[PDB]
Amino acid sequence: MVLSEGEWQLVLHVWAKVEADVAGHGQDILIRLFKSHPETLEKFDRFKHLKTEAEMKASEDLKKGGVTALTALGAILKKKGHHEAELKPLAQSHATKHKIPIKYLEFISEAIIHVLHSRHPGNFGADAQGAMNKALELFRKDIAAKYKELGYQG
Ligand code: HEM
Repeated sequence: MVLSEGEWQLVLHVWAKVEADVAGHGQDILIRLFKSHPETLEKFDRFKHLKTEAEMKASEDLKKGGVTALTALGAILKKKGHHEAELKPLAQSHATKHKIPIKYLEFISEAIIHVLHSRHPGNFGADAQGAMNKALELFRKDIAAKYKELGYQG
């Protein structure tokens, strides 16, 4: 698929707001994912044990993982579609080392969209959400094709 430049602008305009507080957004998004889809928390051996939202809020490792995941995603979006090198190491560790199903990447995309909508209503109207959804479907479709080359799902 191909986003137009106007779509990339809408995505990079709300991402510039997320980058004012990367750790806070990282926490919100990982907690929204785990509450909504608790099976995904089993994939993180260093968190697994967390039982409540309060325990998640207070975990410095979960907050670090959020910053690590958002920073890598931010670096992919800033490429505007030219992200093949960035995607290679990321597809290899999520398919072979962590074993993350494409479905889980759909769940986090949902959690990202939920959090931006709550925190940034004025920059995340319908056209900006449509553009972010397109950018995340592009990311999921390029990662799924890599998985398939790497010997996982496809
Ligand atoms: C926007 C999507 C995602 C991005 C950009 C992302 C990025 C990363 C990055 C950069 C790391 C550190 C290096 C590495 O292992 O490759 C990481 C580790 C990890 N990711 Fe993700 N990830 C994404 C989605 C997910 C999802 C959905 C899950 C779980 C359902 C997952 C589970 C993990 C696990 C288990 C690790 C190891 C964490 C730890 O050992 O500290 N990732 N991810």
